[PDB]
Amino acid sequence: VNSFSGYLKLTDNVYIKNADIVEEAKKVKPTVVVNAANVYLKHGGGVAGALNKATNNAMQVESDDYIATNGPLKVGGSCVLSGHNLAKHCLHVVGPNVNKGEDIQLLKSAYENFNQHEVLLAPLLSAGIFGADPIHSLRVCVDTVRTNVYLAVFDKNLYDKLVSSFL
Ligand SMILES: O=S1(=O)CCC[C@@H](Nc2ncnc3[nH]ccc23)C1
Repeated sequence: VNSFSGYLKLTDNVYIKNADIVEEAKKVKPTVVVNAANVYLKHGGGVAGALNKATNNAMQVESDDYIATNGPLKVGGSCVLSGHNLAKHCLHVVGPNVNKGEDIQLLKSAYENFNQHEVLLAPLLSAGIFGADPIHSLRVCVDTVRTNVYLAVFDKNLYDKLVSSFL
């Protein structure tokens, strides 16, 4: 039993809710919140901008030190950093950005990072400003993640469509 509430169960291991991931993180304090990161960990907008703002920019400060030491992530890759006031840990995962021309097949590689964590609160990778089709992102998620994932979808209209079209 865990503290996630109000989610629709899609499969054995994938759950979905119309929620603001920032508000959900602050209420649940999950072990892991996933950030929709870019390779530079520049958390300017979308989910990343919102998570970073909720940490009062502490996420960005930590991220800048990470990059200065380690260099950029790979598209499809991830790193574990602090969750600050939102979670124990933040798993920064880089899905492909269609608006940069990145290969969509890398979306499966991006979701494979979730399998290193038993339970996660997450957004749909490569959705929103990353330009992929969220219905496709949900399909890849369900077909790739085997650990327990709680998906937060900010837009109610999109949430209803994802549910209504889910096979
Ligand atoms: O274009 S996006 O930002 C790309 C990443 C996922 C979507 N965003 C969110 N999803 C869930 N909670 C959120 N709180 C603030 C933004 C947000 C759309």
